Amino acid sequence: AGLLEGKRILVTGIITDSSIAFHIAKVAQEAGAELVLTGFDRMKLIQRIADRLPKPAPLLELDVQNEEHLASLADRISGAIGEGNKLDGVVHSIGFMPQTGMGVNPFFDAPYADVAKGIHISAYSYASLAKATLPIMNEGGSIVGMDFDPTRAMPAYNWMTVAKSALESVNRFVAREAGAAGVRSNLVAAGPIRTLAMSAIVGGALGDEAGKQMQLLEEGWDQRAPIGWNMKDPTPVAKTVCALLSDWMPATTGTIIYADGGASTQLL
Amino acid sequence: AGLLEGKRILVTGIITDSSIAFHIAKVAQEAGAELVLTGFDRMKLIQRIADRLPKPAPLLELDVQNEEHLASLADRISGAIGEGNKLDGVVHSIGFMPQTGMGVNPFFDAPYADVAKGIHISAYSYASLAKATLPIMNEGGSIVGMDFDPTRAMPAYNWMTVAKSALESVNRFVAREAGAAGVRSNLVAAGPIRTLAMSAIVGGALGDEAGKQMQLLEEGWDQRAPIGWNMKDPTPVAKTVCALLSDWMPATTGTIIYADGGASTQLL
Amino acid sequence: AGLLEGKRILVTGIITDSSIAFHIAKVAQEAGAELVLTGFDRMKLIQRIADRLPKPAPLLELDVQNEEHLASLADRISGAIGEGNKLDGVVHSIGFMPQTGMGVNPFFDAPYADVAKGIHISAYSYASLAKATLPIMNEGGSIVGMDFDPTRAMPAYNWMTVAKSALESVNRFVAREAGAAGVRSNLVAAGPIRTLAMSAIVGGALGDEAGKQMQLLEEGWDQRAPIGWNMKDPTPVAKTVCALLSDWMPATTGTIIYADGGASTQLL
Amino acid sequence: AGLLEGKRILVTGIITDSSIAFHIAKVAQEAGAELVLTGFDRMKLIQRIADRLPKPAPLLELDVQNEEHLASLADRISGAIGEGNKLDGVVHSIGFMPQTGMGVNPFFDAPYADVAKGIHISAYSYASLAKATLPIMNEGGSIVGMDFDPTRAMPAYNWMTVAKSALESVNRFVAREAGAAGVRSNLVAAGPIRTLAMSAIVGGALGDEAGKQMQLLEEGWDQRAPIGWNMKDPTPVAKTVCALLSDWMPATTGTIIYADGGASTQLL
Ligand SMILES: NC(=O)c1ccc[n+]([C@@H]2O[C@H](COP(=O)([O-])OP(=O)(O)OC[C@H]3O[C@@H](n4cnc5c(N)ncnc54)[C@H](O)[C@@H]3O)[C@@H](O)[C@H]2O)c1
Ligand SMILES: NC(=O)c1ccc[n+]([C@@H]2O[C@H](COP(=O)([O-])OP(=O)(O)OC[C@H]3O[C@@H](n4cnc5c(N)ncnc54)[C@H](O)[C@@H]3O)[C@@H](O)[C@H]2O)c1
Ligand SMILES: NC(=O)c1ccc[n+]([C@@H]2O[C@H](COP(=O)([O-])OP(=O)(O)OC[C@H]3O[C@@H](n4cnc5c(N)ncnc54)[C@H](O)[C@@H]3O)[C@@H](O)[C@H]2O)c1
Ligand SMILES: NC(=O)c1ccc[n+]([C@@H]2O[C@H](COP(=O)([O-])OP(=O)(O)OC[C@H]3O[C@@H](n4cnc5c(N)ncnc54)[C@H](O)[C@@H]3O)[C@@H](O)[C@H]2O)c1
Ligand SMILES: CC1(C)CCC(Cc2cc(O)c(-c3ccccc3)c(=O)[nH]2)CC1
Ligand SMILES: CC1(C)CCC(Cc2cc(O)c(-c3ccccc3)c(=O)[nH]2)CC1
Ligand SMILES: CC1(C)CCC(Cc2cc(O)c(-c3ccccc3)c(=O)[nH]2)CC1
Ligand SMILES: CC1(C)CCC(Cc2cc(O)c(-c3ccccc3)c(=O)[nH]2)CC1
Ligand SMILES: [Cl-]
Ligand SMILES: [Cl-]
Ligand SMILES: [Cl-]
Ligand SMILES: [Cl-]
Ligand code: NA
Ligand code: NA
Ligand code: NA
Ligand code: NA
Repeated sequence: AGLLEGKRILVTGIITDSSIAFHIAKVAQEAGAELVLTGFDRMKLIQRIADRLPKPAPLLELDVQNEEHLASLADRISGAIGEGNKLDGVVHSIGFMPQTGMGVNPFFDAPYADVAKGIHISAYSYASLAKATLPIMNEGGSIVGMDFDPTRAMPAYNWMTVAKSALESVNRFVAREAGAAGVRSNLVAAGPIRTLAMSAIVGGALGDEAGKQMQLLEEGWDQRAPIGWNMKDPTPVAKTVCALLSDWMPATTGTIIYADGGASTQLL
Repeated sequence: AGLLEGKRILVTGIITDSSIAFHIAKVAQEAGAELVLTGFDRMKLIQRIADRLPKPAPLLELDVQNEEHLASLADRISGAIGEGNKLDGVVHSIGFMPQTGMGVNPFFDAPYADVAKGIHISAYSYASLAKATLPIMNEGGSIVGMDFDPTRAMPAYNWMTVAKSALESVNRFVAREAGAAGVRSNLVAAGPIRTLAMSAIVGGALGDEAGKQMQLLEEGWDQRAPIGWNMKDPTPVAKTVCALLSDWMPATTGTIIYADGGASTQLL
Repeated sequence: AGLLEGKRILVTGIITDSSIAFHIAKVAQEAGAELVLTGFDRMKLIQRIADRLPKPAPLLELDVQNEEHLASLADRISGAIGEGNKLDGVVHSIGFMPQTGMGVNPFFDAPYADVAKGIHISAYSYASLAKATLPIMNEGGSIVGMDFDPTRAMPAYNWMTVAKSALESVNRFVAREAGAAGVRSNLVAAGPIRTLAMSAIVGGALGDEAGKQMQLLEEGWDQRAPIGWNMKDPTPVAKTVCALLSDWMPATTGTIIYADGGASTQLL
Repeated sequence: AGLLEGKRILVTGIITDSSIAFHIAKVAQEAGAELVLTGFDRMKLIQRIADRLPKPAPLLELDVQNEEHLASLADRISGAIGEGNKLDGVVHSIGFMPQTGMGVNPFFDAPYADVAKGIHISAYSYASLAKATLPIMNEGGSIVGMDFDPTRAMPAYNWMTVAKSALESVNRFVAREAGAAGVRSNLVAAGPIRTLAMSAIVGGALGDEAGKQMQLLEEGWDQRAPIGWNMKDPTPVAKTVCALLSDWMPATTGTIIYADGGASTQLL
């Protein structure tokens, strides 16, 4: 009798247990969903993390830059869930930008090969993921991507901002294409979440002045947010993704839902 | 064991059973909610309508232009549900614009007294409703208003578009004020819904060319919408409102969720 | 041989020489324009101010809440400039919100009569000004309003933010109606400008903490702005308004041009 | 005594005399500007087109995908205008997407190498162009890019929409970086312009149904536009770019100005 009871959902993007996708996975299972997970590169590390989830789930290798991985993905998912079953949700929780395109490096100093890799992984793969999973998706199903509001420029985020702007545009076209199968596509735009990478920045991995500066951008996010914002708590985000994966927003597609405490809606 | 299990929700705006709020009410009860209804003016007609809902609920009179009605609302809800029980959600489903400000009358020809009445009922009252209900709202509660995407000008809607632009602005401030009580505020932007008033326009009550033109605007909304749009089916909208009333979007506030088939995200 | 050479332009909203419209007027005359000025209430104070402009211009009384003033405006401009000469531009530089709706008063505590007066003067009057002036406007003419970016809620501005959200909506409809006469309509969204009223706030007329807070909001606007922002310098805003009055943006209408140093495009 | 009198302006993007950059060049020279042109690939064809301009101008080869071309660009511009002179404007009028990413090809069927080439040329090069010309730009100077409103998905434009969404994001970061030199950056979002490529589509180069369909998207653009839209007339666009290159919008940066007849501001 759970929100996602009986739903079969692909969840990409787990690498640690601070991963947003880890908590999407956890909440989805606690809501009654059966999952199929995917991981990139460190497959053994990903299996160990995934065993900490409430329930076991099949894990599949997927490098979104790998054409062969994508071509076979739907075949491998179907064997996972059964030749006759189909997915009801797909969670895109994948991002990447080399340190030349995001960090202390000047914005003009990022070579395009690096930016191009970052946009491939972070934006284009939303479309290629949808292309690879839509043939085995049910009608009324739901594809959800993870966003960080790129409406305005900001320090450090740099070319990852540009990738997110691209991802928002891709989402609207995925919505169009998925719509013919009866499948919705949306993004969830989250506030900052303290992953292990994000702590490293507080710890100084890009400079000590930055750790303070970001620690104060986070305090400013909490100040702007009318209901506050706790960056150590990804659970609100995970619940929002499950909201989109459920049957309760059945006419919403091509859009961005903000799970950020309202901070985007307040000037200061 | 439902989405709004045990939640208490004020629902405003029922006048017919084609009313959007009627279907919000019906879906919310089927999802486990217990309601307090409000109605305006034709109180006996509204009780007749309310008797057709899945479950009984108290009906309170509320003219949002009436300061006395508003001042006493929290006390009268309290007497209905008990001065120890609190509200979990509030649904604003109220709009009005005189015929001078919306329809076939030239845009420049609407007198301000008419526009001001329209904006009072349609936008300001989202703030005065929230002010009158927040004292008896629980933490984590949810306030929801009905919107019609006014980002772009359009024929006929005229000053109601301006009232909706005003309402979107009010919602962000309500979000700020409600946030201190741990209460979220959002709007749902619905596509066209065939109410009795809307059928009158197709039936010609504003010119025969407009009924055709209207009938073709609806077919183009269904064409733009990647997953389609059925204007005779308010249920998708009602479900989305309940999605926002639930506990599954706990970090979302001050925003607009589009329940329009995705039509606003597609140019053509 | 200047930007507005030979153009005739109504300029509203002069009350002091710190008024934005005073600098619009001064720049427009230096660019070659010939003006008709309007003023409200303190007519003798405004003539004293108008005498300080580079060139003489007629002053007409205009209370935008006064239907008689508006009905006669085109005739009175005609008598000023000649019933065979037409206007080339109209500058709306008018705003007002009672202290209950903007400042230190709680957002929920503004009575609607006060909000309605504020929206009448600040937003509706952009439509009624345009309706009263278009009969005597030339093809290719330009109507320009002053805006303050209300996309996001913010402290103090409160119901004036809502009036500005309303004004942006009105501008798109004015654009539609003016378009049949070959007349453009746009808004300029300016950053904070130090008027006499604005200095009063820094000087403490709404609390000492607010003056500091205000003084720091201005320093953060200058920090966000990639090219900086000098709130003691209205000249950039006046130039932008003239840019829109000229013939160099002949396909731009219904939009908002940001004269804010770029601060609205940067998150921090 | 022209709008751009004495200004030195780099203009990229001429390939035919229907090129938007051709008309930007023409209007700029007619406004009193001295130019430096750049061309890609068919250098001899570009020289012949450029000789039809009102005044001669130095032409320089520039392939924005060519690191050596970019590194030397400022050296070659300086030799062109004089070792001691500097640019006052830079016009980015460059776009490209392979036929896999824009046209009749399904959206999901575009390989990333093609999308990546299109985003390199169409979006990233706005940043690399600015990086290569800013060292020789004066304070108060202006960089202008050409945009096509990608806020909503649309048929055919497909991955070029995504590139434009990326370009809008890049523009805001270029505004940030250029701001430290005192240089503004903006985009002009134009309505459809009948280039030779665009006529080919009307002529059937991608299918006859499309030629009618686009011919009717253009008639719909003219209908939405409150002041109309003439796609055979790029002069309004060119004038708008010159508006941004002038001294008259000196506090505008990071933004998009719409030269589209107002069509983006109207729903229908
Ligand atoms: N952390 C935040 O504050 C925050 C805020 C808003 C949005 N987001 C977004 O949420 C998503 C998840 O990021 P996160 O913060 O959980 O960090 P994360 O490092 O835990 O997750 C990113 C994931 O991307 C995967 N990935 C990278 N390259 C890949 C490839 N070639 N193929 C397949 N997978 C690949 C990694 O394996 C990893 O699991 C990203 O899209 C990110 O942009 C994060
Ligand atoms: N019908 C649509 O196509 C559509 C689309 C999008 C949004 N909406 C919005 O949905 C909401 C509900 O409208 P609807 O379409 O269900 O029509 P409706 O006529 O059924 O509901 C509007 C309600 O507002 C009430 N109301 C009017 N004046 C009032 C006052 N002074 N005090 C209190 N209540 C008052 C009426 O009694 C009525 O119940 C409105 O806000 C409307 O703008 C409607
Ligand atoms: N000052 C800023 O920081 C700032 C920033 C952005 C936008 N703006 C806008 O610029 C415009 C000009 O304001 P300002 O800052 O120059 O202040 P101001 O006080 O100098 O100008 C406002 C004008 O509105 C006039 N006005 C008020 N009620 C009127 C009525 N009933 N009829 C006619 N005119 C009436 C006043 O006489 C005054 O001349 C306003 O629309 C304001 O909201 C101001
Ligand atoms: N034509 C329209 O309807 C329209 C509408 C809005 C925006 N725009 C934009 O206006 C700009 C100009 O396009 P146009 O319509 O004038 O067409 P066009 O073909 O005349 O111009 C595009 C230019 O890009 C250049 N280019 C391509 N690859 C290049 C590279 N590697 N290095 C350098 N230059 C390269 C070509 O040489 C050409 O001059 C583009 O950015 C386009 O997206 C066009
Ligand atoms: C300094 C800065 C603006 C603070 C907020 C964070 C939020 C954030 C977004 C984001 O997309 C990511 C991310 C990017 C790529 C791969 C994995 C994760 C992140 O770590 N953090 C981005 C950086
Ligand atoms: C011609 C037009 C654009 C067709 C679509 C409709 C949608 C719509 C919105 C709306 O707010 C209402 C509405 C307004 C006031 C009170 C009750 C309902 C409506 O009836 N219809 C609005 C008019
Ligand atoms: C605290 C706050 C955000 C600082 C910036 C200012 C900018 C501003 C806008 C504005 O519309 C006005 C204004 C309003 C009504 C009449 C005349 C002028 C203003 O004074 N100041 C608005 C208030
Ligand atoms: C069918 C469609 C939406 C009609 C409108 C046009 C407008 C348009 C934009 C545009 O960026 C271009 C373009 C793209 C790449 C290189 C050169 C030019 C174009 O030709 N035409 C784009 C295609
Ligand atoms: Cl590969
Ligand atoms: Cl009353
Ligand atoms: Cl009156
Ligand atoms: Cl190279
Ligand atoms: Na806060
Ligand atoms: Na459709
Ligand atoms: Na700055
Ligand atoms: Na038209």
